[PDB]
Amino acid sequence: PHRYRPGTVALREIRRYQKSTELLIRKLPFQRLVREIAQDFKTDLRFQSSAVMALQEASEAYLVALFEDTNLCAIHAKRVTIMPKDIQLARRIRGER
Amino acid sequence: GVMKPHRYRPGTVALREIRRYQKSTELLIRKLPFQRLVREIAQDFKTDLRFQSSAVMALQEASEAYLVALFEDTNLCAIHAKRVTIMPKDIQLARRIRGER
Amino acid sequence: EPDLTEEALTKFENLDDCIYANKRIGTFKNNDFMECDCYEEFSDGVNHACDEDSDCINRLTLIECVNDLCSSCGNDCQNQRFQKKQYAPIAIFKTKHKGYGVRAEQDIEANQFIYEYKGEVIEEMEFRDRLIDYDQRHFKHFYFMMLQNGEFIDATIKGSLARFCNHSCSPNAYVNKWVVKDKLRMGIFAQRKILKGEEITFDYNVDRYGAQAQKCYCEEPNCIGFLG
Amino acid sequence: AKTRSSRAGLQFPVGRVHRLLRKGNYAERVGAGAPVYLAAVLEYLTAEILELAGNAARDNKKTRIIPRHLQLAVRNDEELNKLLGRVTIAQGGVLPNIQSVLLP
Amino acid sequence: KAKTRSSRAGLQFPVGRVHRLLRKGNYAERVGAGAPVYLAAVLEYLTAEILELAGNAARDNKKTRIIPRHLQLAVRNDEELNKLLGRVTIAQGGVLPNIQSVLLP
Amino acid sequence: RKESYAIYVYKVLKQVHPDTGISSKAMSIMNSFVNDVFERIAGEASRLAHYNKRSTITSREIQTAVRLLLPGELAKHAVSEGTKAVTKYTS
Amino acid sequence: KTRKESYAIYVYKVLKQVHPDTGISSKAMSIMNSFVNDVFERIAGEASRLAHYNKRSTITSREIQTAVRLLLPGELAKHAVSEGTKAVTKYTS
Amino acid sequence: DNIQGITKPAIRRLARRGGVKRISGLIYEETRGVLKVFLENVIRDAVTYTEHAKRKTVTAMDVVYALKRQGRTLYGFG
Amino acid sequence: DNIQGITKPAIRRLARRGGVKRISGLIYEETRGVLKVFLENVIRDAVTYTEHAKRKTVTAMDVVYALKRQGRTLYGFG
DNA sequence: TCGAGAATCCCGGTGCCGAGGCCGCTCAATTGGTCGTAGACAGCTCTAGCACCGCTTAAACGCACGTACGCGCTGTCCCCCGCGTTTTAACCGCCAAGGGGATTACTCCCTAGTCTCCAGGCACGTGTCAGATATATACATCCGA
DNA sequence: TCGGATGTATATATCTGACACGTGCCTGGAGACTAGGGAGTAATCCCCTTGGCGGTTAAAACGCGGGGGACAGCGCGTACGTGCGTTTAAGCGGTGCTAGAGCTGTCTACGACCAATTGAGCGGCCTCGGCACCGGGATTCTCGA
Ligand SMILES: C[S@@+](CC[C@H](N)C(=O)[O-])C[C@H]1O[C@@H](n2cnc3c(N)ncnc32)[C@H](O)[C@@H]1O
Ligand SMILES: [Zn+2]
Ligand SMILES: [Zn+2]
Ligand SMILES: [Zn+2]
Repeated sequence: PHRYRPGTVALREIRRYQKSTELLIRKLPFQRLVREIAQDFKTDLRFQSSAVMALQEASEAYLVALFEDTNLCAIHAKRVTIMPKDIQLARRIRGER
Repeated sequence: GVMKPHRYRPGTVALREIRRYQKSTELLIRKLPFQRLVREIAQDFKTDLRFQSSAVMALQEASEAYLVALFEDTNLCAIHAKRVTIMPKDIQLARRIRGER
Repeated sequence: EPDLTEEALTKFENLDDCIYANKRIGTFKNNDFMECDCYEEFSDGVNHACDEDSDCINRLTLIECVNDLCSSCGNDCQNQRFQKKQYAPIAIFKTKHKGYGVRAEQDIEANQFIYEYKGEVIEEMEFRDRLIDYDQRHFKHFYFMMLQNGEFIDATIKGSLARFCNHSCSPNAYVNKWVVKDKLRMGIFAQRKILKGEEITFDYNVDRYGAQAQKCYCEEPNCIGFLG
Repeated sequence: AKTRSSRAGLQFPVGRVHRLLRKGNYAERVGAGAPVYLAAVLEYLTAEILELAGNAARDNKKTRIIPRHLQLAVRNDEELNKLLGRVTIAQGGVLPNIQSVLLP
Repeated sequence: KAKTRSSRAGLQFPVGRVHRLLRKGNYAERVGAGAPVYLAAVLEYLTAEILELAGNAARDNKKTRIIPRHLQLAVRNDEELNKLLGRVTIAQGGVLPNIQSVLLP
Repeated sequence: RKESYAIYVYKVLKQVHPDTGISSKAMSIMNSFVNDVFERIAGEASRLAHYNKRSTITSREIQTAVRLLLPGELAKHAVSEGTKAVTKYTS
Repeated sequence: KTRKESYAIYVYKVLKQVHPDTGISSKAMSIMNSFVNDVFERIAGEASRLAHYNKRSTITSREIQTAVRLLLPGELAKHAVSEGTKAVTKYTS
Repeated sequence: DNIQGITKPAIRRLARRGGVKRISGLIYEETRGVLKVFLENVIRDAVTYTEHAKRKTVTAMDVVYALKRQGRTLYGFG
Repeated sequence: DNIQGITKPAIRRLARRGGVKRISGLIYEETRGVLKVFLENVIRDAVTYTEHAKRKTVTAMDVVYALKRQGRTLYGFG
């Protein structure tokens, strides 16, 4: 009957994934997603091994840079929980949609 | 005496001015204090300069659009904060999300 | 009895259009006709475009809608309550000690137009002489109204039916201002649901400076005793 | 002496565009169909901008195109607002809009 | 003998390669003589300025080789290098450790 | 002398809307627009010609620059009008 | 096959001069090469724009100095201009 | 249907790297939509460069040029 | 003190153009600071172009080129 | 105000693969000389920029008044987090076919450069209708006497 | 009733206004001709891409208790709205002077260009050391008492 208060494991994961630098999205589902949404532009394509890695690094950096501003919007709204209106605000101030 | 029954509620004249300055397209800052400000901040970079008129007009037309876009994004921040009044923390949030600071 | 209305039509001079002592009078200083944004037009039946519980920016900004200038809206609107003179049934009845107070005829709901205050428009340099001769001729009441910082509204000789209403410290009516083709016109709405047989009163907030301090006969538990 | 623009069937000039491609130091060699193609693209874009500006001018009963009409014609289209995203047009103003949480 | 312009100007980055890239980059018709020397000096100063902070981070994290994590830390811990490389994603670098003050108890 | 595009915008305007005019400030805005779009397409075509180790800007390079710079619906009509103009010129 | 030119050995010499005992991997060297190429293209494009605006044909050291002054922020631009001026002065005499 | 391959514990790890303490339940579909739009734009530009190059293999340099047009400037790949 | 020339009913007028209904009292000094930082960042590049062009007058094309470097293309002065 | 319990770092042994050094080989940087033209400098013109001054009047400021909303506080309920169990496909290792990217050689035809001819757009004067403006007299419209 | 002063405004005849048309011209665009070098095309080689299959387990999926934060409502009071008189300096004309932008000539020096040379830098092949990985013990933070 040993349990932690909710938040401690969350801060531990924040420290762990801000210390470690590695891939977070798995390689084969991301590669299948890239190939599936690449079938809509040209049939019978061919991909290298490093292009998928470059796409995954760019997507990871874009998503982390989005969630940082989203968390800042959630803090400015006097909340801790992130709602998708914070995502919409962070993408609308930046100039995307 | 003269009875005085009328007084405008706060908000009606404000929305009327919003419609007025969203319909009209003109200069909103006075020209000579803006020119004195530009010359004073340009004295610190190079002594004994000289300006045209179209350069100062280009500076003013840039500053107008910059400040109007800043107040639009700041009003969006204040609406997201479940308020109507704009605070300077909304300005700081807009400048930090935009990438200026 | 409604015969007092027919007597009052013989007392003063009733009018239907606004008159002025000068053509250049103090009006709204920015004339470019801010129009609305509603595109609805029910021209076959009844125009339900500019009505309450809607998004009419001219109604929310207190701006009259003009027929031959407001495009993409229609030809007739329910916001047009001054040019069409969509008035209320009125009956001038007697009071105890106030005089001839206007008492309501039927049930008037909240935020509903009753009758437009009309009359002459006078200049302050002429208003000084009007105050002097109306004071020395010893008239029983005063029938004036503030329009701007230097322009007043007279309704003694040439007035309307809204010049009779008395003062009370627990009112059921309020007065707004409207811009009707570069004209500042008055108007009396309703605060609450006015029932049958109730005298329609409103706050004067008069700032008098003469040699007479009148009294009030409202006798409600919110009064003071003086007039401003 | 037929002009090259009359041979191409366009209204924008072609030899001026070829001279600007040879002058601006973009490459060592310039082809023959590139100024015709680029003049056609510029003519189509200019015709689209002037068509929407004429529509915005007829929407206010005017006989002359003003930068306010240019601002409205750019900002009321989806693709032209994406093309001219961070471009400021002088004496143009902004689009009239009022938020829904501000109305009483 | 036959000296080089890099040894003549006292620099470590090459001068003939930069001059060839200026002549073949389609920037102008004519290229001066002091411009590749000046640009090689600027590039050498920027390379030394970033490798100083990279080596300081590698010494402070008790390592020897410089990895993209140390490059990311050396760029993002400086002010003017972060202002210069503001729209640059460095691969295998990660982010800075930063927890907001309203989240931790 | 001073080169501009002030008469060609007149020629396009008299074909798209005959009963109208245009001022001088709007003409300056249109000239700045034509110059900006010209410089962006020329720079994109120069980079596309440099990336393939070639020294010649062709209609294929300009078409690739148009498809990279303009959005979805507008670039298709631009490619169609440009291909029609090249076909009429080579016919 | 085909010779591939890179800035690896020169950044390695700068690293061995600025630190006596410090190594570097291949990925960090690729990032350094891409950084040198990016700053080279930025300064060369800005100098080309400066030479085109003034109706010139020759890119001298003045256009490179003005491009460095426009592109590098604050204190770094002053030291870059000083080191480049020292290098041009040493190359002249 | 490979957009569901971006699992729930992966967006959670991306948020923990971003610094998020608590995540709601409507974040994941919006995150998948944003990722889909961004990847469609970058893959559209990369396939445009590949079709211009008259090839069939999408190299890493096409991806670097597609990110350079967007303003990303990825270092480390060519 | 020419920064006080940006008066109180001018920032309010800019906010009324921007669609602002109600304004606090700590907005004006922040707006003056933002305008001063932006104008210094543009005037520095304009004076740099003027010093490079061997002139002593700051023309409009230098301002247009500075705004082009800032990422804000201005039409109507070229 | 603290002891079980779970992470977390220090230290030591194993080990393995990749940064660095060495050597051979093409090739582009270097040096020398010739030659074509880019702009450095001096000079002349003339034009907007700066400075000053008088007049008018529209915008800013200080103060009075008030009322509407920002924020502190309390309840509540619901939904996301920590933990345990079950499933499942990702990572790795391995082999096999093959298809297109890079290279080399050959051939061709497209465009830069040159010369001559000529006509088209840029200034430079004229002409507009929209928007007003100097006499003046009918049509009323009042102000003494 | 009689004498005297006045707003409106079209008949007649005039003063800006920013754009919309007849000519002079000269400088840039168009028509042949030649040479050569960039570009198109066929063949070859291999090496990187794609596809299949088996074993293992880290990680994804699924329930379940609960507790802490998002959301709804109430009350306080202050601070930012509207208005009025006062003050202040922003427009708006007119004149004067001049530093400095803009346009021409001379020709000196600085970079383009080609041939020979050789030291400089890219590529293949060891090699030993620094960081990857695992086991044991001491250290540090958590949470119900
Ligand atoms: C309805 S009108 C005149 C009333 C009545 N018809 C008369 O002839 O006296 C408004 C006037 O009534 C007067 N009045 C208003 N409230 C009053 C009151 N409570 N008691 C007595 N007179 C009042 C005001 O002075 C105002 O001038
Ligand atoms: Zn309406
Ligand atoms: Zn209406
Ligand atoms: Zn009373």
